[PDB]
Amino acid sequence: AFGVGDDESKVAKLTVMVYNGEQQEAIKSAENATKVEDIKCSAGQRTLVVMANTGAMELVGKTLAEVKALTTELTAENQEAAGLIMTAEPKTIVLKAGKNYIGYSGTGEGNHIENDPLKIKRVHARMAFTEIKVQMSAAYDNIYTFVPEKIYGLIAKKQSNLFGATLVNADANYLTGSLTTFNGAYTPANYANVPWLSRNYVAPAADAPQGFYVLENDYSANGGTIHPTILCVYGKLQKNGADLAGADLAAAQAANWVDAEGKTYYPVLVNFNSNNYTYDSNYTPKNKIERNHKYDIKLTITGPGTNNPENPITESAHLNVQCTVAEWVLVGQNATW
Amino acid sequence: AFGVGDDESKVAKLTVMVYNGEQQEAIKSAENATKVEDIKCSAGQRTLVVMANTGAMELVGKTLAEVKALTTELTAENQEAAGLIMTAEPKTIVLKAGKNYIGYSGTGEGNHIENDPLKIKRVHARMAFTEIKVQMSAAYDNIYTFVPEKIYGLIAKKQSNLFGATLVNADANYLTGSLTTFNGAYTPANYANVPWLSRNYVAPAADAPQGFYVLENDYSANGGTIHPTILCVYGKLQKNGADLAGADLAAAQAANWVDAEGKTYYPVLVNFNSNNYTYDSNYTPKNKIERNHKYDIKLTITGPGTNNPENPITESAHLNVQCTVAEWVLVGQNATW
Amino acid sequence: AHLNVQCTVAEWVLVGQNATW
Amino acid sequence: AFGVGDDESKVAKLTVMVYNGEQQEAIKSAENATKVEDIKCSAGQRTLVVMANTGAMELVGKTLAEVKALTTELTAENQEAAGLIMTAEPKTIVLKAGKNYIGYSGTGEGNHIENDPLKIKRVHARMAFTEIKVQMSAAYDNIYTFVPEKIYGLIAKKQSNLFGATLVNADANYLTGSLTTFNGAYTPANYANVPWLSRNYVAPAADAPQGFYVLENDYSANGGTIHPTILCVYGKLQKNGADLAGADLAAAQAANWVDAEGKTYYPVLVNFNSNNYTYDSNYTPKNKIERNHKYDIKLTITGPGTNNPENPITES
Repeated sequence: AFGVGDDESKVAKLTVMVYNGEQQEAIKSAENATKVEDIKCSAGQRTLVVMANTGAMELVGKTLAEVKALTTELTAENQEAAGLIMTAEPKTIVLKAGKNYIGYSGTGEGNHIENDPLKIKRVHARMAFTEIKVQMSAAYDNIYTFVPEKIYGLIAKKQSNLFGATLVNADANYLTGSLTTFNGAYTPANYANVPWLSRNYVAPAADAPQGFYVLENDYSANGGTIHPTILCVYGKLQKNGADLAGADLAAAQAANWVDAEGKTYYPVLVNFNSNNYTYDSNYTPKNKIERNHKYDIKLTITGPGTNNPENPITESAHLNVQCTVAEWVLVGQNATW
Repeated sequence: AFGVGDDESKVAKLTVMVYNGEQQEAIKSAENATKVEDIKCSAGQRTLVVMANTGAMELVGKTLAEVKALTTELTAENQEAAGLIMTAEPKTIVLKAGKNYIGYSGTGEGNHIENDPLKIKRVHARMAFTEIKVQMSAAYDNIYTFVPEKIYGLIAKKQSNLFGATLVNADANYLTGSLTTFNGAYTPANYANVPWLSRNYVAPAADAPQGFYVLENDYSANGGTIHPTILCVYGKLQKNGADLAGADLAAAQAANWVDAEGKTYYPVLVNFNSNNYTYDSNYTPKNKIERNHKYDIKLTITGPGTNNPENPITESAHLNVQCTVAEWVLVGQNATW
Repeated sequence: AHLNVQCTVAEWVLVGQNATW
Repeated sequence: AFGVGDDESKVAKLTVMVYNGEQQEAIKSAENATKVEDIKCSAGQRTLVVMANTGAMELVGKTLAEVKALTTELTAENQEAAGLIMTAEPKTIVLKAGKNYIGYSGTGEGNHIENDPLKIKRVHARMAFTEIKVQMSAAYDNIYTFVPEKIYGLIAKKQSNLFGATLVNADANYLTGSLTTFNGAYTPANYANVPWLSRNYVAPAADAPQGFYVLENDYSANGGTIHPTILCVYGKLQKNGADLAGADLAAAQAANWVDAEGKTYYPVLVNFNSNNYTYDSNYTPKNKIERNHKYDIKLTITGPGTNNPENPITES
């Protein structure tokens, strides 16, 4: 149940809280709907927060700053598209005496504060493949062939904030569906082999695309190390129809392609702005990942893969040649008999 | 004797007197019965007045002009239903010379003058609690708990008239059984502490209530300032079982909830026509307090109270929120490797 | 001329007030 | 088309490939031109190789250690200037991510690899006659008279390498444009006849020469036995105007001039440093056939010739 569009937008527990300034005054949560009916409170200047799909969390009696600094982390139950926490910003509305309501402009008595319906954005981020097609270059045609096995994502962050402009917090506790043993320049600090982020390869396309849900991350720096949330493919690499064994594992390992079993990796740094990547619809790429974005990618397989998929990517270029023919050398050997 | 049915309607002295125009003619008082025997007087056009349960107060010598402007002030002895001043209206009767009386038509000889027995209102007005049940809301359930100590009422007036159409005059000498230091909007000038209106908390039910006897006051003017008579409950407020201290005691007082010790107020001000109160038997609320009325009130405790009970009250308000979900921001990325 | 007056007493009116906070 | 300068130097196929150590990274070939314009690869440390006129030769997939040991042979196509392999040594360039070009430097954007256009050497060599004028000595004036018939060459080598410095390898499969009947001090063991190294004699001059393309072969040892490359003419030897027969031919066999048919040879050694030869433009001669050289020879007949052209020569 990864991605249908219906389950991506489905509230299950809407919760509205009204404060009078740093103190909990009114709170009443409704379930499996989107209309709230009886939030009784005082009048005057109040602050209005609204959350959805929060699950079983302590929310009674908590103050303003504690609900503004709540943290969630992704579970096993997020990859089946459930428990997607949503959020609007605080907006400090004002209230009249009799009966106030917001949105659905011009229905009954009382008074309307805001005419348009209130918007709530998500907090997750979907990344997925769409196309996986192979096209070997001139230097490997009908020699090396690829078959895919696993599709696991690599450097997914653990936890993030829930309210504000950006969503970052200094808790580097990233999660990984790989061995977490090899270590490139995209350095593993303190990982965890977690059996969620690992799916078997079944039919990637434009309908039901295989992928994962990750939280907000930032790697838009210029110097120092970064931790890009890459997404990779993994599987066996065959040589002219047969499996790689015997007298070619040692030949391949010096070129840094294939692991000791016969497998190889294929990483894609989603939203990274390198020379291998292009973008459609006039999108200048920013070097982070932000909430409410459908990062779907189409890659092309040219040549074999690589070991150590957290190594830095190699950028492409082009060449062209022009040469001249040399001159002869004369001697002129005159002989006599 | 705070009201049994007999200790509050029992005449201790029924003074009755006559007038032939601007000067007295006769007076004779009888005790512990509703009758008088041997008034003697002339015949012709007269004017009859009758007061009851006056007690120690001079009433001889004065004229018709001075008796229509007598003022009484409530004393400390009026809390055991002793000293309830009961009076009537002048009724300009004529008088035949032989023998005539007023009351009990169909008993003796002579001629009756008024057929029904003459009726007498009082001037006081009782206000009392009946049910102080507590039901915390959802936002403070199993967090705050309330226990009452004191019951005192605050802005009762001091003196009034005794005859005429209305009974309220122009005077400001108010009384209060509280700490009376703080100022608010409903705060008149020159009123000080009096230690009569203060009691313990003794199990208030539909039988044997707790309250006071207060006089008349008008606060029906729309603009400007007003001074209504309020009644309050004052008590401790324990946060999660133990005594209130710690980080909350400097946090609750910013919300204007609890005073500088750990105690909370609960005011309710009689006959106001606000959003906060309901009534019954289809009784419209006037904005005053009149004679011969009993005010039994029934509050519930929802949440904490506020300090400074002479502030204007905050009208309640309901709410309805409808929220919609924003859509994805679809980015596209094609990749080469 | 003489006089006898025999008065009665009048009961209150009940005004109930259901309040909330 | 033996020597025009147009057909002698014309790239009928270019082929450019580039490695990253022991594996193939990129490969592309243009045709009938000298420009491959769209090489796509990665960046980093690479090694560049470029070949010309390889023909139908398998170059995809093969590693660097196998490319650096390729061989070739001379063909019948090689004697009319068609199928001349042309290569250069690897030169380990380093690439940049933007755009890199080699040749026509200083004209476009990006950066330059190197300034000059790249040079490609041929692998073959040429040996050819240019002037076969005949002036007999005093002891044969108006007695013997020579006329030529054939032009073939003798001890060309079959195979070689394609990369290195001295691209001669240890093998022995030599070719010959004549008989295997005489066995002098020059004839090697494995030996063969190949009937394309032989034209028929026509009018050599300052232009329109006659000769053969050839590969490279080392015979510079002092002691032991060598195998030098010999070119020759081969023709009748008349006596006093008529054809030679009678009881003089059996008197001519004892001096080993003329064989049983009536003909004689004229062997000449290319680049030999003997007393009988001479040179010009102050050139010391080396005892090997090296790459990309043009050996024009003009000889003067003085006296008759000899049998056994694979015998050692007798200096003056």
